[PDB]
Amino acid sequence: AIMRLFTPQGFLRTDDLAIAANFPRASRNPQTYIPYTNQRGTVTNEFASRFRTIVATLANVVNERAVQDDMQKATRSCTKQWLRHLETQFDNIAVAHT
Amino acid sequence: KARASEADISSIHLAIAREVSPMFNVHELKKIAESFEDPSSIVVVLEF
Amino acid sequence: LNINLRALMEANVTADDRIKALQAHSMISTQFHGPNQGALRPELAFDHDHIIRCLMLAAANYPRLEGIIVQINTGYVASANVIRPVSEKRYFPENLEQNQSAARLVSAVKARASEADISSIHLAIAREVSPMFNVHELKKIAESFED
Amino acid sequence: GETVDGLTIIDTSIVWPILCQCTYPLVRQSGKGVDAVSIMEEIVYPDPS
Amino acid sequence: ANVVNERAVQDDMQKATRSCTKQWLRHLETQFDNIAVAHTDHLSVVYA
Amino acid sequence: QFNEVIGHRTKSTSEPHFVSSTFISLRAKRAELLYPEFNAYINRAIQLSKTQNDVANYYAACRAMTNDGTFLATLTELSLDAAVFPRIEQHLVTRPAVLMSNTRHESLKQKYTNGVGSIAQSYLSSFTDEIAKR
Amino acid sequence: VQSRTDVFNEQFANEALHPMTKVIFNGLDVNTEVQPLSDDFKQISDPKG
Amino acid sequence: YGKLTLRFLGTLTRSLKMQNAQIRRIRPDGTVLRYDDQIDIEAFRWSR
Amino acid sequence: VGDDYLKEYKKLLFYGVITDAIPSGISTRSTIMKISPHKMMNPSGGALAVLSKFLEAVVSTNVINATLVVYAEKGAGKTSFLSTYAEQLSLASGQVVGHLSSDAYGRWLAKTKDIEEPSFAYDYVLSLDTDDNESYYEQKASELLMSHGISEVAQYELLSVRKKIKMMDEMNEVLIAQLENADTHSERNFYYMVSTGKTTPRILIVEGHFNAQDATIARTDTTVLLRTINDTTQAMRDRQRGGVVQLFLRDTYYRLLPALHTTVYPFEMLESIKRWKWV
Amino acid sequence: AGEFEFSGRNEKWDQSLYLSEHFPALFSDVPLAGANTIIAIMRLFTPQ
Amino acid sequence: KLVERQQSDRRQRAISGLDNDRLFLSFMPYTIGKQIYELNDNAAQGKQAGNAFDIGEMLYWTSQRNVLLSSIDVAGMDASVTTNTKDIYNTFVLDVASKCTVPRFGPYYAKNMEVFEAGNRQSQVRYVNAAWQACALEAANSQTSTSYESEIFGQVKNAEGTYPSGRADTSTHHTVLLQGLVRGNELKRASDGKNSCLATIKILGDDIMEIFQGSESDTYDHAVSNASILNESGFATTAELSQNSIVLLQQLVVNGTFWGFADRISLWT
RNA sequence: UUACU
Ligand SMILES: O=c1ccn([C@@H]2O[C@H](COP(=O)(O)OP(=O)(O)OP(=O)(O)O)[C@@H](O)[C@H]2O)c(=O)[nH]1
Ligand SMILES: [Mg+2]
Ligand SMILES: [Mg+2]
Repeated sequence: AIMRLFTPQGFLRTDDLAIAANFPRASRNPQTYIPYTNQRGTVTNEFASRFRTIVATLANVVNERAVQDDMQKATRSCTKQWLRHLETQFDNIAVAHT
Repeated sequence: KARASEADISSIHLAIAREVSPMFNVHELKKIAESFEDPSSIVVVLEF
Repeated sequence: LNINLRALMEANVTADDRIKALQAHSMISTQFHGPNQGALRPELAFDHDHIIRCLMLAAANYPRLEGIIVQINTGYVASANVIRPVSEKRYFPENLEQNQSAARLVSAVKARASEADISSIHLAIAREVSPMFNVHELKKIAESFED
Repeated sequence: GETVDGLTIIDTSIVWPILCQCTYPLVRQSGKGVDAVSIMEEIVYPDPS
Repeated sequence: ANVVNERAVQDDMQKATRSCTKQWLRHLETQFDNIAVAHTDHLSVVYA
Repeated sequence: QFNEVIGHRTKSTSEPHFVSSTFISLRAKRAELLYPEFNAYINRAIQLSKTQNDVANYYAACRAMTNDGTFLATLTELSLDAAVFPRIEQHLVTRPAVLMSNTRHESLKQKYTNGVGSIAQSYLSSFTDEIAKR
Repeated sequence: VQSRTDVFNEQFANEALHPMTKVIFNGLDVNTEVQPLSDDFKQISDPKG
Repeated sequence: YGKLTLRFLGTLTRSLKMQNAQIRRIRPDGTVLRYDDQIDIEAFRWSR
Repeated sequence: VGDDYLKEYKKLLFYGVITDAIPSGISTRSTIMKISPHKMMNPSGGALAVLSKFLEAVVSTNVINATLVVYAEKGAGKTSFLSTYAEQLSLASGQVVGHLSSDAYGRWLAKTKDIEEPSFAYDYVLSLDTDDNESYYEQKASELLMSHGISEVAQYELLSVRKKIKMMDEMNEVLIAQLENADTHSERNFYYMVSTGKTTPRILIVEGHFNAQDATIARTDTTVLLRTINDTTQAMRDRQRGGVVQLFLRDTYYRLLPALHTTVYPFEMLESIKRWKWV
Repeated sequence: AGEFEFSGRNEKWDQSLYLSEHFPALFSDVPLAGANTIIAIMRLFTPQ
Repeated sequence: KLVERQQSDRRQRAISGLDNDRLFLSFMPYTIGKQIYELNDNAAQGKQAGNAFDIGEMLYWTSQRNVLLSSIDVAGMDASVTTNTKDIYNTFVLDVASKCTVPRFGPYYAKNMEVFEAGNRQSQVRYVNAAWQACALEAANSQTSTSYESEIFGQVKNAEGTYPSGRADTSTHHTVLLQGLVRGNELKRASDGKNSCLATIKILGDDIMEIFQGSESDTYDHAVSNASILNESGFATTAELSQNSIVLLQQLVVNGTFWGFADRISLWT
């Protein structure tokens, strides 16, 4: 279930403007991979909301780990303040990526 | 302290007078850029 | 002299089909117009079977060719004004580096953060669509997974 | 192993400058950035030539 | 107070950060009681 | 990023091709404006230098040959011409389109039209909506 | 007959607002040029057998 | 205060056509409703 | 009621304010609609005191060679105005003043572009201008208008702003060649040696057309800005051998002259002579 | 006839829509079966 | 009156000691141009650190790869600021003050002025606040000359059009200006299809210091335009750039090391 | 005899 978090959020785009340009391609169907989809006209970001549900798992892996080593509430809550700080910095820059 | 702002006498008198004024130009909100990330971000909801 | 002419006239492509080579090397949904020179300005088609056959000898005899292709792809990224570095660090929220209990955390973020080079960020983006001729490998991250 | 002066060595650091210490064109509005308010970018479309 | 109570305990923050939040929510209680005597007696006759 | 020393690398300082064209123009001015023994001390520091530490040895030492730390004091009628006289280096800067003026014809609100300033107000005029609350 | 925009004191203020760029051009606005995709044939005039 | 008031507004009038100008409510879609006898005031029926 | 604009024009220039946004657009063919007695308007406490510095530095024996600098547009009609303000100040001060007539760089440099040692004397400058000697910038502007070929004022209206403004930018580069260095024919040398050399009057009044001539006129604490009762671009279609050369340069100089100095309103300089307490 | 017709779209509000037939949907004051927490917070924005 | 003060290696320099009322008109442009410092990093460093944090910016970017560093002094930056170049700061100080609401400020009050609105005929009375009035008056009125009483001569007066560097805003007027010209360049270069390729820039007026990244050809196409727009702003940028060389506030940083400038601390003058 | 950050 942790290795499900490494899956890409993209799509397999065909090279329509390369075949009509008759450019050299070393395969039958030239199908390059775009890392993430375009996100026009939406309130929420479907690429930045994938990262919301990854840290929702990763802030429970680090919470199940730190209570097993019975460490401080202060040393654990300050970690979880940073894991949702990646959320705020991901929601700002995923508008420019997608 | 980021939200609260110094109490200029000129605009507290404006906000009272806008309440019974006729609205001809459609009002619009100052663009509040907040995150609602930490549980300390209830200050924006108490502002509303 | 008649073989060279019977390919330049019976290929039936013109100079106006150079525009299709421009719609590839520019942004998607761009628009080109004119001049519509017609069949008075002929040209060979771009030879598909030959170039892809000689890029596979160039890849075998010259494995530095990946450095040629990436440098072209890096040159498109830096000319697109797409990702630009800055001096302001926001790795941490307001008053977490100064916090004492998170000193175990910020010594591993900075410690990781400090190396990766800029502008290898500009380079890398060119790795998400270059060919691969040399097998890539990971920069050795020696960690213990203790804390 | 024929390195091309730092090409094959993949540094998976290089997501931390991407995440934090970079300003983008479509981040410089709203922003959110070192703009520091909203300013402009006028998106650059590079030439094919 | 109960909305910020659930958000603090779902995301396991401090005992003191939840207490110093709720001690602030009832400092707005004290300051609202002291000035509502002057809103509902002297502002309301101006809006009339 | 957070100014601790993390590494050392050997990075080869050869300044690029377009400042090597500024070396030919500058070394001619080095030859005639200087005392020839002070010049011969400099031309040894170009040729003998072997490390980056070595240029640092000569540079702080050639710098103290051009200064005595004496504050350069004369009567200020002599330096009024040199210091605070206004120079116009080359271009004139043109004026704004005045949009508003009060009862006397003077600038009240004004905007730039395709100049050097219009480049500057393309960046700066965005801040006028926020600074007006600070 | 002018009122009053032909005087440069009022014309210069009405060009800082909505700055004009586009002019009437009844042709094709050439902005780029294209090279041939392969310089493949020489173009000699009187051939030698 | 008149000329000062008069000045304030203060120069543009020639945009609106005043041919048979009446005062009518519109739908929020944007079509001009008829004069409704029980919603509009009496002085908006015939703009004299 | 309903007399023209040239009848008693001399009294209106001395005492008038045209309370209207420029371009107001009055002309020499304009007449009166109506007359009502109005309150005598009061001069400008912020602009009385700036002009009062020059009316102190002319009096004191301390300050050698005080200088009044008056900026206006090309058609403000001030060479006919500050010729009699020299006549109002010199009769009140008991001294000798002389205005440099505002174009005396342009008239003079056309005469001796070529001459290795020119005569910087005061009597040579004033016996040279107004009007028959052409200005140097009106040679340069005249040649330039031709290159983007134009000779009619109505043809100048057909040109429009950015296509005009590029012509103004081209017009500047022949400006800065006389402002940058202190050569022997430059502007900085001319307003120096005319101001110093003993034949000159104690307190000359220079007048400048365009701003950033401030690094050239020398030397003062008193620069004012003259706004007369004249739509100046109307007076350049007036001028009556105006052409496009007069009208291109008013437009060029307005692009170089903003209102970054004290507007002075020509009745206020005639008012401040009177207020000042003389010996 | 007096029904509420909910749109069913996720749109950012703009003040252009203030003169049209669209309302903000947080302020419908309609209890949604399954959303009894958001509606209960929206009962705190009522005037007094 | 001309105050004179001198430095270690610059020539005998003069600065203008303004009285309390000429200090007053320059104060609202000082308070407006002060708040751009908290907003933009790159409106930059004040020297409270003393230690390595005044250079901890310059120690980092020189340690990096594919960078050319330029460090610009314009030459003399009191002179150059004619009155027209001074106006680029005046629009920024005006355009803040219209949206703002400051009552009374001093010897003013928010009142009802006759305002000409260009492309209107006829005066239409806007409502102006005191900041507005004060700024307009100061911007209009500006006398620039410094007048030194001499023991030789009577009263020598500088030909005006300089920047009278004591006003209030003598550190912001040369910071807010040059920040608008170099950052505004990468909007104008982005406006016509060229990239920006500029990293963090530190302006304490007049000392400009910007940092570039890319190929050796891309950065130079930008490095000329930062020079050429400052060259067409009426400024004499001297000329400085290099790979691995950078200066700011008379502190040289090179190669990731700190070079001293020991002679500037004269022990005995 | 003497300025501001
Ligand atoms: O006491 C001081 C010292 C310096 N300054 C500062 O001086 C700046 C203007 O001075 P410049 O920095 O422009 O002088 P310059 O470099 O062109 O002179 P050279 O090195 O070429 O010989 C101003 O922008 C200001 O901020 C002062 O205001 N006061
Ligand atoms: Mg400098
Ligand atoms: Mg300096």
